[PDB]
Amino acid sequence: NPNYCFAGKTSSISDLKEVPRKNITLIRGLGAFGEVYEGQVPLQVAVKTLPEVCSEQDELDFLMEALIISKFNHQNIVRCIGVSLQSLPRFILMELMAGGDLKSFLRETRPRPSQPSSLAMLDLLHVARDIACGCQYLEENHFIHRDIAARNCLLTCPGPGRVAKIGDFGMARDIYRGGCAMLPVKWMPPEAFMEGIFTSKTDTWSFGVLLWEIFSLGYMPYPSKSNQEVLEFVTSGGRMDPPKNCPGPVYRIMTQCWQHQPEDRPNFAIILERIEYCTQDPDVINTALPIE
Ligand SMILES: C[C@@H](Oc1cc(-c2cnn(C3CCNCC3)c2)cnc1N)c1c(Cl)ccc(F)c1Cl
Repeated sequence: NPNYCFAGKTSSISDLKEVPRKNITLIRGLGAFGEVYEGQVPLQVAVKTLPEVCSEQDELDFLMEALIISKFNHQNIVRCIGVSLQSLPRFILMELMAGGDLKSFLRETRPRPSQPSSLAMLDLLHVARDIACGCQYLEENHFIHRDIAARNCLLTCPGPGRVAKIGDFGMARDIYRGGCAMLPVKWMPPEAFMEGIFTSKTDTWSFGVLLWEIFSLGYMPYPSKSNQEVLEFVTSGGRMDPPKNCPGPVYRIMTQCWQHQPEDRPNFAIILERIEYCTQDPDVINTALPIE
């Protein structure tokens, strides 16, 4: 059984909370490798499954995922309730995030003539703050996520009291121990996709892209550009334009996250400070989002 180290503390498969399989009931499904279900332990959970038809590396990958999420402890990182590894198919049990992933949420909850006031600027700033808080936790514990993106964040509920959390750590899992075409190039800084150099400032760049995703209400970054076109564009100093109706102060946080030199990019303490200032500024939060 592989070991995992986080914050200088080492854990093993023996440290995972094994929940008896008889206590777990699948309720309903919720494309990638494996399925996800809503389940009950009652305690409502999301259940990630490992296909019984998998390789040894798929097994090790699944195990490492369990170890990684079980060792985080922060309000903006999805909780792991436990695992069921002693029966097949193997399960990882997670906090049920009823709002689903952030990208889907943004696309489905866009303001529309039918839902004219579904979202406001403050909703978006709160999501940004939530994920930046999770990112700050990761930074201060020296963990590099490597794929901070809307598709990897989840919401606790659809409604106004929603909290956003980081939910998928597959890329970090892969690196901890795929192909070029699967690399999240549109979320990666130049030194990452060029030299394979990752630091805390890697996630700062990606967070800038997430911010663009949030304020675009769920558009794919770099509209109309392929991965290689983005690589060349960003390497040459190109950056995305502001999302439709994006307040200047918010776009300015994006452009600071996308500084070419990692040393010139803000850490997450500074990002949080700037997001908070935006939330205080009436001219920002009184700005109307586009209606489709
Ligand atoms: C592994 C899986 O986990 C969950 C998915 C979901 C989820 C996905 N979709 N939905 C919908 C269920 C029906 N109502 C709308 C949301 C809920 C909730 N909690 C989870 N822990 C997951 C998925 Cl599927 C996508 C992105 C993520 F970051 C994660 Cl971590």
